[PDB]
Amino acid sequence: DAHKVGLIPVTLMVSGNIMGSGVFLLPANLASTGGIAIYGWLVTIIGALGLSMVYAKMSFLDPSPGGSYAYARRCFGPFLGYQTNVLYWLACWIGNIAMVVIGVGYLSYFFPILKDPLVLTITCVVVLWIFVLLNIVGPKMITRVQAVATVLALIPIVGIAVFGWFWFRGETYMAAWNVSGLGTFGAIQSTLNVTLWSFIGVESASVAAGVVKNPKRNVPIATIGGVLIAAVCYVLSTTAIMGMIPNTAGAIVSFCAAAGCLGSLGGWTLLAGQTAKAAADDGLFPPIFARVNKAGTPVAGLIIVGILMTIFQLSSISPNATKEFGLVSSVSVIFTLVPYLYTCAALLLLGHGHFGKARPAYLAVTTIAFLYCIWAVVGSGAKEVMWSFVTLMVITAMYALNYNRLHKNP
Amino acid sequence: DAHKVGLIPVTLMVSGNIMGSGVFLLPANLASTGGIAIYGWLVTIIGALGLSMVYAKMSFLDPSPGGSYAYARRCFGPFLGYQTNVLYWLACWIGNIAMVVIGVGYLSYFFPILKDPLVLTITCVVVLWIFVLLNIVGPKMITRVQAVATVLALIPIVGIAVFGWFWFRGETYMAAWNVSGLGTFGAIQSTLNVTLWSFIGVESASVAAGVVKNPKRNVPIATIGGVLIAAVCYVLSTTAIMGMIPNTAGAIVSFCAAAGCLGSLGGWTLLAGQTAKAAADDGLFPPIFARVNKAGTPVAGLIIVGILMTIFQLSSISPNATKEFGLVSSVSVIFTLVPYLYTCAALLLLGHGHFGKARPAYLAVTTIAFLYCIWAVVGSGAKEVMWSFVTLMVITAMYALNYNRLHKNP
Repeated sequence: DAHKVGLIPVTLMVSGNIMGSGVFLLPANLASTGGIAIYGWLVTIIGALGLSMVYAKMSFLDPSPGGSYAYARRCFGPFLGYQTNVLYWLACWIGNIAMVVIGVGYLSYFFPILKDPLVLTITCVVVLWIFVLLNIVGPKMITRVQAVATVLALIPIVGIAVFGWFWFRGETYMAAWNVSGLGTFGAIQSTLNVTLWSFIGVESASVAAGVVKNPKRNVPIATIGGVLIAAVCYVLSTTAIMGMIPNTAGAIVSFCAAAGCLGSLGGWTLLAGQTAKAAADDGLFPPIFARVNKAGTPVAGLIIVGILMTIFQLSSISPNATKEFGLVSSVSVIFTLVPYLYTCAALLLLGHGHFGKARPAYLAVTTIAFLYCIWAVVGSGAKEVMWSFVTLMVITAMYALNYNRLHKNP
Repeated sequence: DAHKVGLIPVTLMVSGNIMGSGVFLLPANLASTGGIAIYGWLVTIIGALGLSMVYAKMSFLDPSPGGSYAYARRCFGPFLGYQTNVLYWLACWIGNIAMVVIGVGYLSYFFPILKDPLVLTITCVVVLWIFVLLNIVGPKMITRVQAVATVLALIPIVGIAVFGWFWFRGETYMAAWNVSGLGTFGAIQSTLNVTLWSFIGVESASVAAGVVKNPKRNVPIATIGGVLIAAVCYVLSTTAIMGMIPNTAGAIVSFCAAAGCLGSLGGWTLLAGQTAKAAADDGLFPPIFARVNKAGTPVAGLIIVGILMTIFQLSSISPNATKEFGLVSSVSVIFTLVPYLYTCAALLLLGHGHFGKARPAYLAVTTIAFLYCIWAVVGSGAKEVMWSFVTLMVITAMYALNYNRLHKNP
């Protein structure tokens, strides 16, 4: 096949969701803190690198298609998989709604503008659909748009990773020194309280599967290249930091920012098409998506993410906590952990005895991964996690709707 | 067999844990509120009655032995069962530690007394073991002690359910009328915020199984009789309520109170022996308990609940939130829901097509039950639930320790 992508457009998507909506936001998240505190970054890159590897090498066995759900289909796979999915999908779709509200806001001024009344909402509801459609074109199409836009946003970031280096200068950061974060002990958790909840997505490559050239070769390479890119970009970017705290060409960045979300939203809906229209096969959803207007893509699927994505989009017009941490914008984030947690489970009970010897190694990196997945949750909105819980319980109750599976029965 | 109990000592245990540690605490939990507000009770008794039935008729199929775990062994049954268990057991044991600290405090005065320094803790650590041992004698023995003590505490409660009736008198409660709770809408949730988190245990009869005469006949009868008893006692007891709010024979009650916890702790450890030393068989824990010094009982088991129960007991000496809601005393309570939630799941995917026709009925009462289980969680300590979550995630991670199951593999 050839209308089904290739390494370089995929690793760009993997780097491109992770990158991503968060960078033009990170430093200030660590300025009201609590900044530098670079340790925070050392921990998190270790953790996420491990998570990237767990996936990297779980897809290297069975990819997938989902993924993060095939796997959960072998830490069960029914109930646990249908819930791993519902709860994932249910959090790629939800994510966008609060992703655009920001990416349009990177254009708040500069053409359009406007960008204030019912106009941001109605402009945003329009953009969502540009991408639903760019996928009905795709998928080889959306990843293509995607690769471009994210490279456009590499302009600035890796503009500083080398150009920014040649600039500042220098001991000013040393002036800002550490502190602001109250001592090593616990001041790391200012950075781990943000460096962490913005490194999500390492799944995407293990999530494509069907829509990548060779899964068994291209997919891992993708997750790893993507993450490594993401990590490095992260570090060399939030090291351009001298002391400030109060929150011509500069225009190219006020744009190359919404440019990261031009490619993003596409990638992310692409995954909400897959990590559902999948489970809509293997077993159940219910489905529906399907139905797959021939030659790939789920016309039905992404078009339902449209209707849906909208309906919220124009009620989070508007309040819901009028930006991130929306008590509903963040829950779609905690959600995505449960799939990470099960991916880790599977990357072991499917290495039954590993389809690969010399284990004392793997039995390690996945334990890191468990830690990442767990610690992320542990430092988090008390209300905002309790909700993630009530979700699961109702998602389960909602195998009233599915009253027909099996295993070990009367 | 005959050293393995019978209906009347079991339904007494079922009523006797549920009863139980909570009654001599309920009214004041609804006086700082928010009292009467009797609706709260109408809702909750419906909900719990349904939960009692879900169990009542899940054990009527497969009992069990656990139960609440055999069942979760068929909403999976591996991972989901080993977690349903860990999380249950891990919450019968924990529960006592904060159960005695109160039941000794019902003797705070009246012999011993003392009851203040390291004396309550060291007196409490002694009592725990009286019951560990009374079970190594049992189980036919502990349920026997149990039946007695809980009947001793019926003296007071159903002392008022009839004697109390002949007393007060009368329209005074009408004087206290409703209110204090701010309007029907949401004032019910003062009562449902306590009538609820004190009706736990309806499981116990489905939890015994092996240690009851006929499971298929005695067990349900037990859950239902127990709960009905518990419900009625509840209502006719917190209706002796005229107006008060500020918080010879009277002595018989200051004792017949710690008398409810003389029987309780025994019953409850009995279940932490079962709903583990079970799963220690069927599949994994790891086990260990076993080993079952012949003729029933798990000498090893309850003795480990002793060591364990202690170790906490003398660190919650002492603070931990120095009474209920201990942010660790309550989490052992939220825990117990996940087993309720899965019991409901199973009471369906094992009625695959029900081993019983005329379904529109059952498909109902279990939906109530889901609501009960879910709503209980939803109104709850934001921190205290987030913890229940992090538990599960680590319990799962902890099938690093169990890296050998199966279902649908490479």
